[PDB]
Amino acid sequence: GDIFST
Amino acid sequence: SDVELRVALPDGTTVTVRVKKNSTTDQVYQAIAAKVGMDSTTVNYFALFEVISHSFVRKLAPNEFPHKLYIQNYTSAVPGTCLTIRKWLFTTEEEILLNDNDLAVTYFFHQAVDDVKKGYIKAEEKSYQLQKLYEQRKMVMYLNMLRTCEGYNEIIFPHCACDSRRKGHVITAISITHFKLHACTEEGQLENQVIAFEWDEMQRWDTDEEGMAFCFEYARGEKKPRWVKIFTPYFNYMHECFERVFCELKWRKEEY
Repeated sequence: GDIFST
Repeated sequence: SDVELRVALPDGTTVTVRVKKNSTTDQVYQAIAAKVGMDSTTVNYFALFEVISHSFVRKLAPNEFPHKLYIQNYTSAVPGTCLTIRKWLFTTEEEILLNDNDLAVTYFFHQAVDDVKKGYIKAEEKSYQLQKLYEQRKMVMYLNMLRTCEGYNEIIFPHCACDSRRKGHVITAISITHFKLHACTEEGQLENQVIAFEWDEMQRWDTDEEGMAFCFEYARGEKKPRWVKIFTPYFNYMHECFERVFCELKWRKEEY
C-alpha cells in the first residue's frame, strides 16, 4: 500500500 | 579531429584536455585523471559529473559524450563548464586508506568542505571543532572527524513522485548503509517520515525508460516482494548507484 502509512 | 574540454576539479581549479570529438565519458575521465596526477589507486575513486543545479550533480552514464554536454551548456559564467570531477565511493573506510595520498586527501577535503556548506554533511554538533581544524589546514584530521558525521558519502536526489505514495513526493538518499526515502510535499518541504531499506532486502532493480522511472523490488519482514517506482529523471544514475553499492559491499574488506 502506502509506504509511509502501515 | 581534436577538441578542447574544460572540467571543474574539487579544489576549485579547472583543467582543460584535448580529446577526440566523439569520446565517451570514461575516455575523457582517464585523460583528465592523467593530466592531474591521479595514479593507479586514486583514479578509481572519482568520476565525471554534470552540474544540474546548485544542489545536485548527476553522474555521466558510460555512453555519453562529454564534449556534447560541454558545448550544449556552455556559457561565459564561472566555472566555464557544466562538467565536474567528484568523488565516487560509498565505503568511507576505503577513504582512510588514502590518508597518505596528497592528491586524494586534497580532493576529499575540498569537496567535503563544499558538501558541508551545502548541507549534505551534518556536522552541527562538532561544527566548532571542525572549523578549528579547517583554519589550521589539518585536512586529514578534518576528514577523519567529518567522516563520522551524518550524511557523509550519501547521495541525495531531487524530490520527485512515487507510485507508492498517495500524495506528495520522496527525496531519495543512498549510502552504503541503506537506501532511504524521505517523505516530502509536492513542493519539496521535508515532512517527518523516512523509510530505511536494507540492501539485503533488495531483490531486483531496473529502469523504465518510457515511464522515466527507477524501479526496485524489495522483500521486507515476511510479506511478498513488491515493486516500487520512483519517477526520477535521473533513473540511470540511480541504477548505477545500486550496481555500485552492491559492488562495494561484495569487495568490502572490513567488518566496519
